[PDB]
Amino acid sequence: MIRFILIQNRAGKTRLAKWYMQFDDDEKQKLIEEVHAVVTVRDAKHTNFVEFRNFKIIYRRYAGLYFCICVDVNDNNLAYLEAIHNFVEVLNEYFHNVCELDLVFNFYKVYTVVDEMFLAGEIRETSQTKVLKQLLMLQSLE
Amino acid sequence: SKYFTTNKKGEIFELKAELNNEKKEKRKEAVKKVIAAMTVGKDVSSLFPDVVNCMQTDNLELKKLVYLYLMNYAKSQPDMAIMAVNSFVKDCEDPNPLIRALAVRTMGCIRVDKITEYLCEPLRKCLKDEDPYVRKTAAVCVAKLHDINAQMVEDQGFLDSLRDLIADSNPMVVANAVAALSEISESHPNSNLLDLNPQNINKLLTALNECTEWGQIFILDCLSNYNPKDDREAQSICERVTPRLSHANSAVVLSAVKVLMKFLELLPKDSDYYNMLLKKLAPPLVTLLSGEPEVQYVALRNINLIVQKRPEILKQEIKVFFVKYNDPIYVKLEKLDIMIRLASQANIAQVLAELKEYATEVDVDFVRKAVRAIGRCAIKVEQSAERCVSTLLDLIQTKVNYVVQEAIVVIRDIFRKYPNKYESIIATLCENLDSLDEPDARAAMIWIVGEYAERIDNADELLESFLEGFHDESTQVQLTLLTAIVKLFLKKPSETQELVQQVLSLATQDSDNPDLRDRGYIYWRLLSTDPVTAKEVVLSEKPLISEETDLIEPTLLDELICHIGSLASVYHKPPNAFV
Amino acid sequence: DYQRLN
Amino acid sequence: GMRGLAVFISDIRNCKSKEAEIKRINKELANIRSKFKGDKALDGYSKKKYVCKLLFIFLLGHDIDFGHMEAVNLLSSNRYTEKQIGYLFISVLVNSNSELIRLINNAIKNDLASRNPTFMGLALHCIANVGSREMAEAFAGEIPKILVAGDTMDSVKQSAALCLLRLYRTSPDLVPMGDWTSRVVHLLNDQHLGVVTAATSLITTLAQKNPEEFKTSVSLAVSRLSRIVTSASTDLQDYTYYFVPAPWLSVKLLRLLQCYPPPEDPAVRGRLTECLETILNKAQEPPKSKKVQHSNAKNAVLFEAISLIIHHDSEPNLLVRACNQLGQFLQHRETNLRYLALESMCTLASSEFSHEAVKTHIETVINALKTERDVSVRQRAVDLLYAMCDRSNAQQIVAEMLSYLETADYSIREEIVLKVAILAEKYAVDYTWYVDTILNLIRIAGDYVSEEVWYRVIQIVINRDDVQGYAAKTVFEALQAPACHENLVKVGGYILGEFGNLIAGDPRSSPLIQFNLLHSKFHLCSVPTRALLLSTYIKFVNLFPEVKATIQDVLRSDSQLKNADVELQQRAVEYLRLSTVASTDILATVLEEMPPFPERESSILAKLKKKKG
Amino acid sequence: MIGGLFIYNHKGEVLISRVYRDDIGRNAVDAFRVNVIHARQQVRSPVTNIARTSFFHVKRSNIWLAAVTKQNVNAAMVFEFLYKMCDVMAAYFGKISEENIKNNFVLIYELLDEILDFGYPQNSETGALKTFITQHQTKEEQSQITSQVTGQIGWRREGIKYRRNELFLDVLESVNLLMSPQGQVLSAHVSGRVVMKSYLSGMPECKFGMNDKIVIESMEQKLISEEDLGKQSIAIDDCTFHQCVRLSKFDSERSISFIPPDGEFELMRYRTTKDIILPFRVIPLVREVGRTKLEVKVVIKSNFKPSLLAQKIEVRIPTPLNTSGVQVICMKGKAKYKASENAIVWKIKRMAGMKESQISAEIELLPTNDKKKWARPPISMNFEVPFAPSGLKVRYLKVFEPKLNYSDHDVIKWVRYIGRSGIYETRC
Repeated sequence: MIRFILIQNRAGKTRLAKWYMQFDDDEKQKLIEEVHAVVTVRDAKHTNFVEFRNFKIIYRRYAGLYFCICVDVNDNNLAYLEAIHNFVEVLNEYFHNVCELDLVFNFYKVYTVVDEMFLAGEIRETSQTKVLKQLLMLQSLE
Repeated sequence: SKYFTTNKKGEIFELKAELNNEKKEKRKEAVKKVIAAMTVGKDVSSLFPDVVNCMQTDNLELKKLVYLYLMNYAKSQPDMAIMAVNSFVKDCEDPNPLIRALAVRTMGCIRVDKITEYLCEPLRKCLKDEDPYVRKTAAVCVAKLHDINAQMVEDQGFLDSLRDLIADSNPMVVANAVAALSEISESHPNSNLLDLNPQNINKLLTALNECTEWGQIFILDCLSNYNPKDDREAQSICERVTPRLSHANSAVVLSAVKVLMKFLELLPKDSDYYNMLLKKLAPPLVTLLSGEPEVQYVALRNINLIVQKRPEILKQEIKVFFVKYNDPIYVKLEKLDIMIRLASQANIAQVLAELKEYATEVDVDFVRKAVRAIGRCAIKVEQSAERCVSTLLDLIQTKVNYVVQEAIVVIRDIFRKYPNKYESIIATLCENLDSLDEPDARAAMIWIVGEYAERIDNADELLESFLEGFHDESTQVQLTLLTAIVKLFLKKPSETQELVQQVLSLATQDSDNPDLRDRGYIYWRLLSTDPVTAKEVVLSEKPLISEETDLIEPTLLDELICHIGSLASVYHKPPNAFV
Repeated sequence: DYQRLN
Repeated sequence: GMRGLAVFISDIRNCKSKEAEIKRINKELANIRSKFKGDKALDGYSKKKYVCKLLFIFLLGHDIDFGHMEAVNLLSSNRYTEKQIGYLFISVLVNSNSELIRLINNAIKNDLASRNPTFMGLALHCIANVGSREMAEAFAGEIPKILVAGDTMDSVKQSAALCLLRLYRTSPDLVPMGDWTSRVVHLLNDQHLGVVTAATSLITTLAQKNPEEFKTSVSLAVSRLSRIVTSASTDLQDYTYYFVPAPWLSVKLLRLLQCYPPPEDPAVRGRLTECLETILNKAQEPPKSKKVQHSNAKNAVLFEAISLIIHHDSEPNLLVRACNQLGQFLQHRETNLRYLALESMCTLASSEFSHEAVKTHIETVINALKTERDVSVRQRAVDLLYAMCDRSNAQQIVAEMLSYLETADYSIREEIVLKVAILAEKYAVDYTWYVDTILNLIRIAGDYVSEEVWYRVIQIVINRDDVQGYAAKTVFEALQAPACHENLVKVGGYILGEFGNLIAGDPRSSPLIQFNLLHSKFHLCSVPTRALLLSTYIKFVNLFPEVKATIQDVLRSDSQLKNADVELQQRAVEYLRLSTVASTDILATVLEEMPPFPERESSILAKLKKKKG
Repeated sequence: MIGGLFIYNHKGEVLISRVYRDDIGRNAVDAFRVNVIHARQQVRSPVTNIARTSFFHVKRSNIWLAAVTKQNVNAAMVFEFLYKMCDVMAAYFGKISEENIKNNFVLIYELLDEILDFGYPQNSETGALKTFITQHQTKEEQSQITSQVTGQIGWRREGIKYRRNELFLDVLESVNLLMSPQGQVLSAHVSGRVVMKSYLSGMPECKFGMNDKIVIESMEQKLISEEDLGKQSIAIDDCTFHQCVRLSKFDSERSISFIPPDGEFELMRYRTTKDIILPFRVIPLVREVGRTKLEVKVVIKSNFKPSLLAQKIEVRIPTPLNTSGVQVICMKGKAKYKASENAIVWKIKRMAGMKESQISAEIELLPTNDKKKWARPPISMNFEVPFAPSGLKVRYLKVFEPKLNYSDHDVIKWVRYIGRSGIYETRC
């Protein structure tokens, strides 16, 4: 399963965080700051999978942006790297050309869309369509 | 004010792109960006060829920054590290001596197995020069070389060249020469150190004056090695050196002490330069707990050793080593121990005061160290002991587990100095024992219940409790519990079948531990002969202890003396548990 | 403040 | 849309030091406390806008202490965006309150008991998103009855499945096992691939704890898969990621068969083979898109397939080919793919069908480990040799790990030392190489050794004989070495202790010399070690009349007798006493040879398994 | 010697890093980041070993400064070096901070490389370095800098000329005192330093001396002058010096004679205990009312001459490990308290020569254990006073320059006497 989802920026600002069981506070802050310590230091010829202790995080870049998923060990690395990207694509759809200020200024959409394609620590919807359908056909009215 | 930093996208490639520019400005700014990212951690070998192609210049900021990148990656690609040869060998030939020197020092930093040979001649004609900046660099380079690929015969031309360098027109020269010629006298063709005598030593001392901070420290940390023929040498050397109410502070001062502390062999009470020397050596050694914190902690480690080796120096400076509440912990613990070194016939009253005050503190390590200390005071002189023991009992009864435990440990070492005395306590101790979950606590407590079992009709229940999970208990626990039980048995055989039984069994039949199994066995091959020789062997009366409270091994010590300035002292271990 | 030396 | 949030954030971004941020912030916080407290508290943009601003401040890195009931407001509602906003703030934050909690649940069921998409939806997303016990206490016979013989919106069906997976995720006791199993594994087959997805996941856990229960899932997941993998080059276009068909569904079904050992009914097992075969062969094929993602989706499937193959062990051919492919992958331009093959083929090596199959690649791996130079990677490589080792290998694999240890961290150092020790113990043909290799770890590492390693090499030298006069020799030359580790002194100590007689003939090794040597070693040595050198000193007495003078001379001077520590006292005394008193014929009888150790249990492997994870 | 040398920001990133030796790794810099900068186990020491590598470090700002070796270097030395370094970086731009460091890469390096080679520290000063380190010439300047750096007066001399020709000596003296429950000086000492700020010309030979035992009997002589037999003339427990004083010549003649650095350099450290002047007496007592009141009392007294000015008064008094309801009173200055950090701090502006001031406190009591008590930490003081707490005063400063014409009589010479805190205890 998914333990969690992060979207961090270059700076360290947690432009998204998102959790999937019991967790703490000072804990979550640590998780984050050290996730960052890992990810920001990497590069091209480094794997988008990093093993840490008794979990592993699958992690991808975009501009100055780090979309991270931390997950179990028995889990499907590639699969998850691609989940990340497919989702990033749906947002590229939604904001019809997405950059981070989009997720800042519209963080709640973001939350509700992640919710739309991740639940209980699992994959909800893979379809670029069915997501963008329900997303927009119920975006329609306030 | 012009930094660069940042990371991402693929700007290492973009970095290559602008690293190849027409206007030298986008290139300079490039090399800088590169070093910045090299310093943060990025992999930038991917750029090597281009950056060294930049080193092909005459502007010093850039030359320098390239040179940096050059050390650092030059090792891992000998292949394109070919690049520099012509540039450096031409630079080793410059107008500007600073440029020659930057060349020579950058050069010998690149360890590629044929750069050795390409520099060999620049360096040979560099250890000669109408410039001491050069020659400074040249000696340092010879050491730098001897670290890689270097035994070399020409390289022996360099050895000689380096030794002849010592006796120079210049200080800096000789600082780096002495320094080098010493770092080198590691590689052991047994003939290490190489030389030093009359001329060498006299020249070296006049240097000791006319040199620099560090240069000096190099002359002391060198000198801590000369073996003076008689005592003429001993004296005029100790004196020639003496002046070290000095400056590099710590360093010169400590080395001063290292060298100085060494030439104490000349029969304990001579025309007592010896004792003027014993006076002389305490003032500075005290000033030292008045540097920044750091150089205190180093100074204290060093003292603690000195006090141990020669205790008649800070004999009644005991006052000095009293603990302030705003000394940083490490200085605290050092101090405390150095107090208990000196505690004697006089100081005890206020000492026990101070200690009684420390226990009350919150830093757990401190608290303990001091409760220990009290106990250790008991062992140092007796009267003390009665009052100490009492305070300690009180202390146990303060119900705080770890203080309980440290208490127990000490109290054992006490019974071991005062057998036939504090027997009365044991039942007490035993009540609050079932909460000793530390190794030394169990060790001491079990050795106790072992020892004084005749007293303790209870002991069957206590030891046979301990045998539940006999494994997953410290070897020191086990080992100690074992001798403890054969002890019990020997004295109380009428109740101890199943006990030497199952201890002997456990010890002998399953222990992966060789020393344990092996001792399981050695105590089976006695209780299978004679009490006659069993009693005679185990329960034999065992000599006392005396003035000793956690001393360091005597010889070990003799050699940590030889290692005063050096981490050895700090760590209190020969240089061999760090290669 | 200070006071003259000499 | 709505104005404020944009204004606010614009401004909050357009700031000075994080403190001016804090000023503006606390201005809005006090302004919201006071926009809250009293008056005609408005509807849309007002409640939405400000609740949204509290969420944003919270999620800026600040805290919210106040008016969250004055936010629980929005839940049961006319508008979506107020519902969504309310649910959002409540899922993102839950404080020290219970009244709140029961009002939130009230809103939950009073919103849930509807007949349309986003209500059912938003609430399910909440329950599944956070929720305390009362969610699983009050809604645990709820979701099963949601999906029994009863049909809802696919989006809802989905959120329902995943919700129930949440409610089994934290409250097993509070999960009933009713007659709904059949429509769970009927609506697996079901049309919508999202439904199939979630279901596949849930069913994966449920059957992870209850195999017998979903024994139907099998066949259906099978046909569903083979269907997915060979359909047509344009099939269910909605559910193809960069040209690959439904890869996370495949991957989730692959994962779903891995809880079941080799499929029974053999037409099923047939299709499964035939298919896995297919998958394998499609990896054979060529890139259908230059774009890295396509490649990846495909490989995800391939990798999970390989895995189902390994978990099975019923296919020899399949295994061999998984090896072959994984083989091709180890030198890939891509790093994820090397690293993933390495991992995978390590997992693989435990099947004996593929063991020579694997061995072939030794060259490659020894090269990765020697070269790669990232490290996650080499760690995978070294795990893979250790993995692939038998007798032949063993000789080389060991030589290699030994240099490899001439360079690594701390953690790794120890674990490598542990493996080199288990390989050389398990595989040594000649046992002089075994002593040599252990003596080697001590040299290259020492500080990292562990202890079951020196206990074991000790153990072994005693138990083998033929090994001994050699061991003794070695250990003696090796002790007289210059810089000199301590476990060498533990080991040489013991060994030369209880076998020094074998070597004792040679003028270079008389016993005097053995002692003096061990003795320069003594004076810098942890207690336990010195306990060792003492007891050797007594073996050395009884095995060596010759010397006894010097030995007693030593274990008699104050230093060891008036010693500060119990063991070295007890000992120094006891051994004094058995030279002193002791018939001879007793001393002897005591210090006998020392029986062979039984064939133990292997502490070492034990340690390594404890280090695992 | 010195192998690694690495500087970090507080969050854990490198800022600058420079390796003089093959021994060291990427490993090193990490490990330190990993192990000192990050171990949940704060309490340490300042040297470490990780895995046959030793790591020293200082903290400045919140900015860590590490040096690394894999030999048995001289402890002390490498430390003194990190010190000398921080002084060189201030020397170049004062504030040692993340932004201040980052925005200076190229320098720091040119330095690092200069200051210290192959781990062997070189010429470390700042009056050498300022002369050949940018932030342009020939053989002249060239061999000038060369022979100056290599020579015996590196440390800050070349060929110097000033528009206004002056020197200031500052006597800065810390009073370190630990004083038992009810007044008795258990640790009674003063640690002093002579900070000399000198703007001079050329190669000016200084001699120097203080109070040290004699008996008595221009066109700007003082008006009054003593005569009356100035006894108690005080001699110095121990003095250590600066790099410039001819310690051979001193050991011999007991003169303090040198050629000085330009600017604000520290000339000697020294300590005294004998015929010591008393400082600032602290009287601390705690009492009880009912089963629910613990009441705390601090009285402050001062020991001056009649006429004088006690400055920047700060008093630290502890609350019990926890505090119920604090109640604080003052009779001069103003009162400060801080909670969760748990302590009480009194701040006083001005205190006259030989005063007496009261400070009060109250703390409520409700059940915290089952019958367990507290143990009171020492009460601690911070201050500035214009006496010279030892009773030192500068007797003389000879200033002979052979090159230029001028000598002693031409020099504006100012002296200050400042008496700072340091270490200052009790409540028992």
